[PDB]
Amino acid sequence: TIAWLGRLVIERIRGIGVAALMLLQIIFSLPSAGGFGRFVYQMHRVGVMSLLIITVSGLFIGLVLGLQGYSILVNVGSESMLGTMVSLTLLRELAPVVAALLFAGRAGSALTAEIGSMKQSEQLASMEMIGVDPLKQIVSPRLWAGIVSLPMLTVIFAAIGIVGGKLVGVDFLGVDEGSFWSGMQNNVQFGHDVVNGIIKSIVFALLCTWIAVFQGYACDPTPEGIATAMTRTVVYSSLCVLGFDFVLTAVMFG
Amino acid sequence: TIAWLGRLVIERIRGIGVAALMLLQIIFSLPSAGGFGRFVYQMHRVGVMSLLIITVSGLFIGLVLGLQGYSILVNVGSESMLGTMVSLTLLRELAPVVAALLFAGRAGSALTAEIGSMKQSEQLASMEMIGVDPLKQIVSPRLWAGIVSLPMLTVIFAAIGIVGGKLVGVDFLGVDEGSFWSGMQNNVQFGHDVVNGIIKSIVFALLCTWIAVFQGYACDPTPEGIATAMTRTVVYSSLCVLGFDFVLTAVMFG
Amino acid sequence: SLIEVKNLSFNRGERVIYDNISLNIRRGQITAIMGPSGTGKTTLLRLIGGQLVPDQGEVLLDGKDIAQMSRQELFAARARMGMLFQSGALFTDMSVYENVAFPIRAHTKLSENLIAELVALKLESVGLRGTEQLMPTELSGGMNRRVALARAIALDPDLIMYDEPFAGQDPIVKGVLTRLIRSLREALDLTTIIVSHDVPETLSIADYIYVVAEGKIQGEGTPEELQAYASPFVKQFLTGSAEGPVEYQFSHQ
Amino acid sequence: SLIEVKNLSFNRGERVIYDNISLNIRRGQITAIMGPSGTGKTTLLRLIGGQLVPDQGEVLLDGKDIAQMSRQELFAARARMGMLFQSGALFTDMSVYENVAFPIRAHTKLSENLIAELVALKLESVGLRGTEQLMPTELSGGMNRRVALARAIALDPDLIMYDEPFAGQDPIVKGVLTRLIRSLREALDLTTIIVSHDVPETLSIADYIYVVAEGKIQGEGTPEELQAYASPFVKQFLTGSAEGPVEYQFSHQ
Amino acid sequence: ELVVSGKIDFENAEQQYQAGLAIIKKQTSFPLIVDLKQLEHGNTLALAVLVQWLRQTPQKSGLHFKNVPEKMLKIIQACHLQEDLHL
Ligand SMILES: Nc1ncnc2c1ncn2[C@@H]1O[C@H](COP(=O)(O)OP(=O)(O)NP(=O)(O)O)[C@@H](O)[C@H]1O
Ligand SMILES: Nc1ncnc2c1ncn2[C@@H]1O[C@H](COP(=O)(O)OP(=O)(O)NP(=O)(O)O)[C@@H](O)[C@H]1O
Repeated sequence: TIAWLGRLVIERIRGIGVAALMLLQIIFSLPSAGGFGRFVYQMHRVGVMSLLIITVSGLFIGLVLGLQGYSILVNVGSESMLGTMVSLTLLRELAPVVAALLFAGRAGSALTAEIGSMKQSEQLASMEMIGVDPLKQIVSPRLWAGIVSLPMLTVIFAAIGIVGGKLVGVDFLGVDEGSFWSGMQNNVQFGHDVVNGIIKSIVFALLCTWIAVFQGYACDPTPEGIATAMTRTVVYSSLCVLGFDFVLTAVMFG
Repeated sequence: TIAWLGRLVIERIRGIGVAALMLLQIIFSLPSAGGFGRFVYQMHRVGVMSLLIITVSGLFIGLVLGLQGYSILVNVGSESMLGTMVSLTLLRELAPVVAALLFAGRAGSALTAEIGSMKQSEQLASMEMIGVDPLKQIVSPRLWAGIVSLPMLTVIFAAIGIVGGKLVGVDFLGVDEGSFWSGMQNNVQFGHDVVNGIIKSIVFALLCTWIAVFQGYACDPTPEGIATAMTRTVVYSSLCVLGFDFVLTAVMFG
Repeated sequence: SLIEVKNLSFNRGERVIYDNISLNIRRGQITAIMGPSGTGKTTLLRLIGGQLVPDQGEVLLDGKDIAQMSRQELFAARARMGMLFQSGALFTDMSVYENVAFPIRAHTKLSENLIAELVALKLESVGLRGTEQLMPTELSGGMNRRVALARAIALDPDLIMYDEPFAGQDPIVKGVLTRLIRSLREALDLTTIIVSHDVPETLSIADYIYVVAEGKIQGEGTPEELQAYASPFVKQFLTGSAEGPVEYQFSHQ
Repeated sequence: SLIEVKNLSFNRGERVIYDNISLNIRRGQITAIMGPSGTGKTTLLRLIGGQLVPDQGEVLLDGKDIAQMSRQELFAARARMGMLFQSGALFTDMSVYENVAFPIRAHTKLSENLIAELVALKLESVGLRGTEQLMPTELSGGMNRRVALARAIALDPDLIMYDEPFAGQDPIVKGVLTRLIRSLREALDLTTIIVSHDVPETLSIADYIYVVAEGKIQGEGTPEELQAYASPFVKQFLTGSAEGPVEYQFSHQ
Repeated sequence: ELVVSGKIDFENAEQQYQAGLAIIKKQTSFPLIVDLKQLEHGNTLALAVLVQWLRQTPQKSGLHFKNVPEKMLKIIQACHLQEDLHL
């Protein structure tokens, strides 16, 4: 009856312990430099194949911020405020979260599904007998592609969001280019409004990809488990991004 | 070489036409032929099971908005704005988007997988062989349970978000409470802004669930198809929500 | 009743799976279909008068064309069929009791008392009495097949189709399924269709066998007759010899 | 190579799969393992192969305890065996060339020119000379499986394991695989293990057979001896007979 | 006659291969029949080596092998039944 929940919680938490151990091995020892020349290939499916989604969302978010900012800011200071609010919002809160979640979706479920199949088909297992450690051959380049790709995407998301904001806020709705640009320069500091967006992005890139690899590399070889793993990678990295985003922003701007 | 893309575009658009046809066939209110106990049950999986995720997300978003609003407002010297901005931000832009993306999102993915599994397994084929039209048993209560559930979850998300906002903005950070509640009343209203938040969520609920059903159901039985469909639902659900969010907000508050 | 399929033609995925298939399913007899895998075996059964639409040809039940003739008859007519599709389907959200009971509700309006008794009788006919409240997902593989079969014979149908029941299994199970077919064909006066790759079992069960490959019938007969007409295709197929009209890819240089 | 398996015990979580299994894998002979579905046949091969940790069991390769081997000894030992897995285990991201070539890079440092020639020879030995540079996902069923085997024999291993080779459904394929096993067994002086289902095909291939069920050996012998000493479990198992020690739920009121 | 002989294994494959090529480079007179009796058995890469040599000169030039171990032939006869089995 009740003990059921008890057992569920106990096992899920044991699994986090396992994930921590896996992460340690993959990051801790990677001497096979000759085979890491392929991670550039792996990046194709994490980074290159995801620009379309990040770019389109960045444009819609920029345009939305432009319109909502404007309808509020006409009562307070659009001439000075569209610039400052569009750029701070995108650099501090949205590029690191919206790109992080779209990424967790598009790259995250695809990646976990792929590791999942590698395990389910027994293909991965056959490598143990050939002496090729699957963590160094299969997992390593996938985790690294995730680390590099999300941060570069995060920057693009914001770059597009700025275009979106200006396109409506300045060009269709009647605001000065001068004060838009100077306002942004007056209030946006590289140190640390641009820099903190990047730091949060690295944290999310590691946490989110780490989960996707871990769940794909599941214990139970049952077909039902692939769909379960895919749903869970989206849910867990999604909450983790929001949880960590809160703490990091609390420090960075508090 | 080049024609490859051309074939891809043509097939995806053909598929849209099929999806539109399916929606028309399912939407007629024909399910009254059987009991609705099935609906109540189905709501368990699409709605009730997701309350934990949406609640935790709402709390973190509320607290983040509180801290970011405050660190900007202290440079205006006008703290009454926490009430006005926490409320407008959540009611107009974030509850309808964050809830929609976490919803489908999780429910979106799980539903796609479940229907698709029933296709792959031959369960659906058997039902037609028996004589019970599967759209009235398998699809109908799933599409409607999704319609009712997301809008209801949107409200809870905002409600948690506002409370989280106050919890830091007023109670830890020293803001006189009376200006918070007054700021909310001045000038965002239950009869206008709350209403527009709900309307957007009805639209999103239909886009998200409609896509999730289609992706699961309408596919020839390729074994790799389930994982691909799950990823695809997340991507299309997400872009459709953002594309529509822009056009609707542009009217509601334009 | 007798089922006839004539001049069947069907194109799926721009490829022809079937080309002028002509079958005579003999009443009260076991009809079987054999052939290479991946050549339409499930498809051909579906085209018997299920949910697939042929491009050419006709499907006759009792000599009547099922296409168009009429809605109400066809709805009722459907109550005369039961099937095991591939691995066999069970609904995961329903108990065993409900999986067997299910098709009853498609054509009848009975009291809870009688629907319950029919389920009990049908489960005993396959050795499953007393497993009614377990969820099907907790059954061993041997039982999953038997539950699905109980559903198939739930309405006292005339035609039972077993889609590849012998394909891959445990020798104990093969013994049991063979016996259930022998028991039921007699007990219920059934006409049955067995479609299967495992030639050695089919050959001792069917009264009449068709060998189908590459969209055409490539020989027909009782198992005794098929052995008498050694078209290279049929002969290799029914013997397992690696020699015959099959290919390997090589050329030295 | 002679492989000793002694007092094998293995649990998967809390469930016991094996309980004091004792095997003698005879040099130059074909040995085989038969038994009911799901009783750990694959688990046993994985333990023999050293990929799982046995619980207090002893495994010896040419008399050497695998548990005591150094990293270099273990690594070198890997080049002594190859296996064909149940799904075929091909790598979808690589063309056939790499799928067969792949293990060569785990043990050797060869020029690209010699690597290419070995791939060509191994593909020819199984009738795949013409599939060079095609992606494996585009192969038909029989070809798909033959490629996987080519990988297993790529390094001229002493021992080849086949996990469910006769579970293929196509009579044509059964013909080809039977021949390849016999052909390769002789050409390369191999010791082989066949672990399968459907008895009409392992009883004519193996020189020696173990019958395994419920974690225990149920009898051993040559095909003739197993029949001679066919304890009822074994007898009905090998016969595919009904009324063996097989239960179903039953009680009535 | 100049022939390559001894144990061919993965460890010295590159060198045995090049030694044979050096012989081919100097093979201005042929047919030469290569005596493989002094060849350690059970190693298919030896065949890969012999074939690459065939691929440079013998396939057009008319060079052959003699006293070939029975095992090497069994490996060849797995499928190359069209081999030039003649001395
Ligand atoms: N609805 C569909 N639409 C398009 N392609 C499909 C569909 N379903 C399956 N496929 C293909 O159409 C055929 C499905 O039926 P079929 O050939 O009868 O399977 P089968 O012979 O029973 N398979 P198998 O049991 O492995 O031998 C195959 O050629 C599939 O590649
Ligand atoms: N880490 C794990 N945790 C739980 N289950 C696992 C794990 N790894 C593998 N499996 C087990 O692997 C076992 C493999 O043996 P088995 O179930 O008999 O399959 P099999 O040998 O291919 N069956 P068959 O084809 O009839 O011989 C299954 O029973 C699974 O539970």
